[PDB]
Amino acid sequence: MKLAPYILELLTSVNRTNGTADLLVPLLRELAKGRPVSRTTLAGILDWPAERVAAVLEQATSTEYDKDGNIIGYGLTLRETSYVFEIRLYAWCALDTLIFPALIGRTARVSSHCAATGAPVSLTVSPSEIQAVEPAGMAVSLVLPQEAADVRQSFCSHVHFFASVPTAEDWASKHQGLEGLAIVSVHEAFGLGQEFNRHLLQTMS
Repeated sequence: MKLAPYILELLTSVNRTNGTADLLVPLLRELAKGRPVSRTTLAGILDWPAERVAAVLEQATSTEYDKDGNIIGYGLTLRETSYVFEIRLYAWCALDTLIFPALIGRTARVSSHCAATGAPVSLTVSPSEIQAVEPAGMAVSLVLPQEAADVRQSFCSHVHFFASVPTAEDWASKHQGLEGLAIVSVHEAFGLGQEFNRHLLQTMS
């Protein structure tokens, strides 16, 4: 798997803080209800002390909070982005939309616009496959996650959908200052997501 460096670095962003992996799925599953999630609700769901819940979250600097300090964004978010994820929620980046359905056990209708051209793109993402990929040649950009950097800025903001591989490569050609920038087909990107989830689940206690 020549996408192994991306999977390794993705999992690295999770495995480091002892609890992050075990907090992730429960949090996504809640956020998927479409409402803000309090630290005490989360703590109850995880059967953790609040101090532990707060520790893990403190490491996740990109976490989005509402006016009451309820969590509203952690990969999956209630606040509008370029990546629509209907089960109408939003995701931080293209790869998120490919990974989450398996983790939350739902099929999502995903839509966005090509980063290079603005053209509409959509697909349906289930826990096991992607279907109704429009356009058929849809592509995704990847960068290598940068350890300890803000994940939303260093990774998510560079991980897009494109109308086609050639269109994405043209775009990539003008952005070579990004670390480990790579263009893959959306089907390749989904497979990377599957590898990520398969490992993530093993590391969950």
